[PDB]
Amino acid sequence: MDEFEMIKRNTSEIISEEELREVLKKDEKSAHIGFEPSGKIHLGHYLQIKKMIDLQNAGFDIIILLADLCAYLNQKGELDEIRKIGDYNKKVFEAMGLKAKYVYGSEFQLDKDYTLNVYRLALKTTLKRARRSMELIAREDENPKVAEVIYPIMQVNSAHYRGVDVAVGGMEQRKIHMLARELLPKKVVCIHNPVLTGLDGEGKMSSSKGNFIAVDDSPEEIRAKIKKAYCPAGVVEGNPIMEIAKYFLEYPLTIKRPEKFGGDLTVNSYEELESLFKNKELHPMDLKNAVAEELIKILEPIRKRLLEHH
Amino acid sequence: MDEFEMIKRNTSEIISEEELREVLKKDEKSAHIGFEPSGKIHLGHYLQIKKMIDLQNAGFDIIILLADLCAYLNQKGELDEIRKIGDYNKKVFEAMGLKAKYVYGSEFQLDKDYTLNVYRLALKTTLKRARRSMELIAREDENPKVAEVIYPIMQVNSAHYRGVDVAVGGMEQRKIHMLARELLPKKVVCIHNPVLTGLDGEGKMSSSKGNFIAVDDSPEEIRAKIKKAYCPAGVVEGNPIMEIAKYFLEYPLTIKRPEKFGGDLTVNSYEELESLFKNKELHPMDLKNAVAEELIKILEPIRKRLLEHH
Ligand code: NA
Ligand code: NA
Repeated sequence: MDEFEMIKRNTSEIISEEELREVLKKDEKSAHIGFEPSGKIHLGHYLQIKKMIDLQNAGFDIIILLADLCAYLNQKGELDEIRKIGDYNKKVFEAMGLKAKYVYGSEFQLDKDYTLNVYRLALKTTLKRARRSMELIAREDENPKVAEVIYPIMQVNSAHYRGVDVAVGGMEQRKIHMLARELLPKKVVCIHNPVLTGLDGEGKMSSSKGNFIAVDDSPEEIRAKIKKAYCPAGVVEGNPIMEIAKYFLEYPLTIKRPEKFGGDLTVNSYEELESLFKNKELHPMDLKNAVAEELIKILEPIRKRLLEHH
Repeated sequence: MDEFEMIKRNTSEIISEEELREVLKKDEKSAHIGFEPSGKIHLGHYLQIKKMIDLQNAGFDIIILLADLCAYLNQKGELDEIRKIGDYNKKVFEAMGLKAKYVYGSEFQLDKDYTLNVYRLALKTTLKRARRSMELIAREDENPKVAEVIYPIMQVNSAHYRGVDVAVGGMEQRKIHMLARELLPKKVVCIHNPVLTGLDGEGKMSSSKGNFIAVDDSPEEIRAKIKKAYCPAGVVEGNPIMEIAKYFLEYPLTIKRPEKFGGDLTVNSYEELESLFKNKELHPMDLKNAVAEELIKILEPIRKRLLEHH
């Protein structure tokens, strides 16, 4: 498997593929991603950190941006409280076995040089484009603040200031990244990860929506979450359980079933799993049971590293 | 005449009068006003500098903000070009006989402390309120930039940062100042000057509209400007010539007329002038002639100080 294909695997898009080609040649190449500090670290975070680990294994230096100032602008509270949580997030990522450097946005986002460029970019950025870029990101507010249109230009300027080759983020970030590619002199290669569906299937997974599995959820908690989860027979799209199977499980996957229901099933790939499920040849209870047990195993080392802190 | 009434004279409003009362008590009191550097300095500028001179005579320390960064945000060009013009504006104000300290916005508007508060204020400032505050200020643009909503919070933060007691500006600034009074812990007393009508009477006077008399216009230029100016018999409102008489001329004013047209008229106050003109008892040609000659005299020392530079 290519380093390219290893990097491309399970991404929603690379902007652009030929551009990524060029970067892979280099000895020195860097990639960063920003995270607003979150009270719980969930599968969504995990998916992205897994992609950063991919990049690290292809020889990228990795920078995690602990986005205290962006979180501040996106109404997550006071900065000092925001930074404390960022520190906790850092520990979780390390328990994920990521080898990276961690930087707080505010370490550089208030330098005079950075600020001056925020204002330069603000002259090039229409209010309509700025608001369009925040539709999937901004905290819901009946009375949108000026902060909301400041956010995207912070994210763009940061890509510029730190001189990174590759920016990684969820699909919700794509309009900001297209703005960055258009407004900056050096085009940053953008890799976008899919946004996981929440457990009830009604929206995207989100640490503010209570529709996630956190990486340190107890095994009984994990089982109950999955048991309740949206998962219609034959329905793959918008199905969070199938998403967990696609994004986190390793194959071949043995699905344990009673003999009376067809006995143990061994699936060699996710594509084969998808066809079984679509054919209504694998029942949601059996899929749920396996995903839950295998996910528990996957997240075990992470929970244990966090638990040993006491 | 009160110091209060001397300060109040020819202002559109004081926010608020009782607040200004309190400030006048102090030994140390400061007032500032910001100017976007302008290629020509006109009667509009002059009116405001005259009001600053009023404040200076009531014992205020005066600060002129050479607003290079605001001008930068309001699409007036590159900063280095903006600052050069600011320097020229400074010289014109000194030739007006103003005794003040002059500061460039950018001397302090990129400090880390200032910037951080711009972001704090941006969290309190709705996009709708911010755009409403810029309706009379923003350079026309079919595609409004994020810079436009950054401007009002710069102006608000500057009032905060420099700790000024009194902010002065034209009426067009009033929504920004109300925002400042609501968002800041210390309420700044705001004094608003009327906005002069352009010479053709079709809009407000403005150095980008070519409807002004500049303080250093030649006497023949001044006469031709006035001769062409909008000035209907009996019509006071929106009449720039009457505005010049109200705001710049001293009384008693002798209006010279041929004997065949009623001979020389001596008016003791602007209110008396207004009633003469409304009654169609003073013809626009005679009013124009006098305003032009007296304005020429008024602006003479200013033109001469600038001319001696060569
Ligand atoms: Na090498
Ligand atoms: Na004293």
